[PDB]
Amino acid sequence: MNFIQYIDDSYAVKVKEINSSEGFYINGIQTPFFILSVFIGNKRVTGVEFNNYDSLPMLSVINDLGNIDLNVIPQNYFATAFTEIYFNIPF
Amino acid sequence: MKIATITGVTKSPELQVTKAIGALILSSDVALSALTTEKISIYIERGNGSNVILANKVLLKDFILASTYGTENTQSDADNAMIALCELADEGSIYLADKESIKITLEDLISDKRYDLHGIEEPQQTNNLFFFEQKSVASEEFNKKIDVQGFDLAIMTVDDSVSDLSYQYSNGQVVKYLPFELQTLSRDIDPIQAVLSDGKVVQGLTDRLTLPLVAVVGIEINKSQGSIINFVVRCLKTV
Amino acid sequence: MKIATITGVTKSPELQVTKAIGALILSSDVALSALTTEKISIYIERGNGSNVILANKVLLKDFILASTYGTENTQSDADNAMIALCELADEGSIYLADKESIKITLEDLISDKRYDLHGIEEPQQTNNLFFFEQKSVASEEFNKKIDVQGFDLAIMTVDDSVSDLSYQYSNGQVVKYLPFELQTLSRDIDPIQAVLSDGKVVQGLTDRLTLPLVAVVGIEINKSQGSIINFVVRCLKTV
Amino acid sequence: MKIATITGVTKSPELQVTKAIGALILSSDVALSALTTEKISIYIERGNGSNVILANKVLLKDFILASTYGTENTQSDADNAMIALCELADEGSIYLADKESIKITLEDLISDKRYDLHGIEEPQQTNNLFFFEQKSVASEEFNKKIDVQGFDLAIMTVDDSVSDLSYQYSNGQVVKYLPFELQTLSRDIDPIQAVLSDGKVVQGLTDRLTLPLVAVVGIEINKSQGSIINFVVRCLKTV
Repeated sequence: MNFIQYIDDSYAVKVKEINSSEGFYINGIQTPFFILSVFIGNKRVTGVEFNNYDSLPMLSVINDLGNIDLNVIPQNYFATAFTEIYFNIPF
Repeated sequence: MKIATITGVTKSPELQVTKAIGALILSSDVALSALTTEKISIYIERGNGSNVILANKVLLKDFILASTYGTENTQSDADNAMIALCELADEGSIYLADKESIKITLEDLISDKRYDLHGIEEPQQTNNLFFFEQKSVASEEFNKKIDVQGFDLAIMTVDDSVSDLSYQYSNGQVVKYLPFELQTLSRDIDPIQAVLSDGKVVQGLTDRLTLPLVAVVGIEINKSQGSIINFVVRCLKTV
Repeated sequence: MKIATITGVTKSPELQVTKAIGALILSSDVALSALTTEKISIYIERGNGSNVILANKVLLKDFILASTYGTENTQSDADNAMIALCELADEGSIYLADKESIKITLEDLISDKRYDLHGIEEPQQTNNLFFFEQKSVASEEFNKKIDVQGFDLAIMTVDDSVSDLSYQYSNGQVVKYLPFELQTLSRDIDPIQAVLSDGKVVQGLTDRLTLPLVAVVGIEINKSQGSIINFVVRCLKTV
Repeated sequence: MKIATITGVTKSPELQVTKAIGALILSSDVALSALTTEKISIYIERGNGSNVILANKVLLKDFILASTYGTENTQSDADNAMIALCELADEGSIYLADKESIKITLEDLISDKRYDLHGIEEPQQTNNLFFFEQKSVASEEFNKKIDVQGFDLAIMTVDDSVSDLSYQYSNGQVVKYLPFELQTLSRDIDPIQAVLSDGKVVQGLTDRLTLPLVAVVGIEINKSQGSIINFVVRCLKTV
C-alpha cells in the first residue's frame, strides 16, 4: 500500500493512494495542496524526488523524518490544483 | 524601472522589488497567440510568514487577458512582438511599510525566447489590490456549478465539448447561453483584443473567452467528458 | 437560443418567438458590404390592444448599421463572414404577458447563401422599444425638409446628386454641411465600422452614411433632379 | 464650408474667414507619417485692438497629433490619403464680437502636393480657445527642466539619445520614466493613432510621442549630446 499524506487548501491533513502503474504518479487533487509525506510498503521513505516538478520546499519537508509544524509553510509553496506529480523513489 | 530580462534559461530567479510600484509591463518577442505554458507568480512578503498572494502560478495568457479588458489592448513594436501593461492596484500603488517586498517569479519559460519585466511607479498609495484565483472541473462529470459573487471578470478556456453556460443573477433569474452567443456578447464591449506589428488586428483568441460578470452570482457549466475547463477570476479587495 | 437557419430558399418562413428575448444576432457568410436586397420584418402580436410594428421590411444593411453605432461593431469569425448584434429593447427585454408573441421574417434572400438567427434574453423586462422608420425624397424634388424631432440616428445612401444637407437645431440655428464634412463629422464618433476576417478594419461603407442626430429638430436636403434618396431613422419610445 | 485648396505653390496666401467656425478639417494626399516640414499659423485679427495668437508656425504634424488625441483619430479615403479634424474652441465656435476675423496661413509646403482646408461651425458660441506653445531643449546641453503647469497635452520629438524623463507632480513627488515605459503608458489611453486606406492601422509615430499631463508641474529631460528635443504643448483658456 503506497500512499501520501498531504494538506489541502484549508490546512487539513488527508491521505491519498498512489497508482503504481507505469511508475509512481499522483493527480486529481482538485484543490491546492502541499505534499507532506510518502509511504511505500506501509513504511516511510526518504530521498525521493520529482523528475518533472521542481519544488525544493516539498522535498525538504518530505525528506525530514521528525515532526513538523504547519505554521511555518506559507500559501506560496502550495502547488496548483489538478497537478500531475511523478515520484522517483530509490531502491 | 527595468525590473529584469530573461533569456536562455527556462525559469526566472526570484525577482525582488523594494520600491513601491503599481503596474507591470511584460514584453516579449513571442506573439500573444503563441503563449503556451509560461506562468507567473507574484506575492508580497510581509515578514515572518503571513505573506499576501496576488497570483500563484497563473498562466501568462490568462494574466494578460484578464488585465487588458476594455479600451486598452496589448501592443506591438518593431523590436518587441508583444507588450502588455497589467495593473496591480486600483488607483495608486502598493504600499510597503518597513521590510515588505514584492517577489515575482516566472516558470515554464521557453529556452530560445526573450522576456522583459518593467515596473511602473505611482505618486499615490492605496490598499486596494487585485487578486487572481483559479477554478477547474474534474473532467469526468457532465455539469458543475461555481459561485462567482464578488468577481468582476473571468477568463474561461474554450473547447468544443462545452454545451451550455447558465448564468444566475442576483435577482434569481437564470439565463442559458451557447458558446457562440457568449462570444458575440463578449466582443460587444471590447471589439479589439490585440494589434499586430504589421498592422492587422486580432479581435479574439481562438481558445480563450473573456466574460464580464455584473450582478452575477452563479455560473453552471454543462459539458462532455474528455477535457478540463479552467476559469481564472479577478477580484479587487482591500488588504 | 437559436431561432432559425435559412439556406436555399429565397424567402424565410414566418418565425414565432414566445420567450422574452432582448436582442437578435444576425450571422451570415455574406460580407456586410455585399448585402444587396435582404430585408427583415419584425412585429409583436398582442392579445390586448393593437399589434406593435417595429420593423416593416427594413433593408438588412440599414438595420445592421443602425444598431452597431458607437463602441460596438460588426465582427467576423472563421465560419461566419458577418456577425451583428442588434438590440430591440433599451436595457431589458420585450415584455410578453400571456400569449403575445414576436414574429420575425426575412425577405429577398439569395439561394446559394446562408443566414442564421439567434435570440438573446435578459434578466429584466422593459416597455421601452426601438422603432425603425423610412423616409423618402423623390427624384424630381430639388429640396425637401423633414422633421427628425424625437429621432436619434439616421442612415442615408451616399449619392453624387446630393449637394447640401442642413441641420436645424432646437435653439433655431441652421447649419449647412457638405457630404465630405458630414462624413468627416460622422467618423469622429465611431472611427471603426467593422472588422474583417483577415484583420483589416473598414471604417465605413462606400454607399451608406450614418448621421447621429443630437438636439436636431429638422433636416433639409438640397440636391439635383435624377435620383431618389432613402433615410432609415431609429427612435426609442415607451409602449 | 470649403476654405481653400492649395497645389503647385509652396506657400498658401493669408486666408481670411469671417464666418464663425468651430473647427478645421485638414485633408491631403500625403500620409500623416509623410509630413516633413509643413507649418500652419492661425490667429484672430481685430480691426481695432490687439491680435489673438493661437498657433504661430506650428508644425502640421504636431498640430494634428495634438488635436486628434483620444477616441477619434485621423482617417483616410480613396481621394484623400489623410483627413483630420482639429478643434479650435471647447464646445462651440469662436465668437466674433465687432470686427473679428480668422486668419489662417500654410507655409513650407511641397510643390507637387495638394492641401485642402474646410471649416466647421456650431450652433453655439463660446469664449474658450485652445493655445499652442513650443519649447526646446538644445543639443549641446545634457539635461533640462521645463515648467508645464497649466497644460494638459504635450508632443515630444523622439530620438535615440533621450535617457530619462522625470515628472514632478502637484504634491511634490518625483517619478522617473524610461522612453519605452512612457510610450507604453501613452498608448494605454489611445491604442490607435491612424487608419490607413488599405485597412491597416498605425498605433503611433516613430519620431513623435504624445504625453497626456494630469496634475504635473514639472518635466525634466535627461539625454546626451547630438540632437534638439522639441515639445509642443496645448492649453485651454478664455480670451
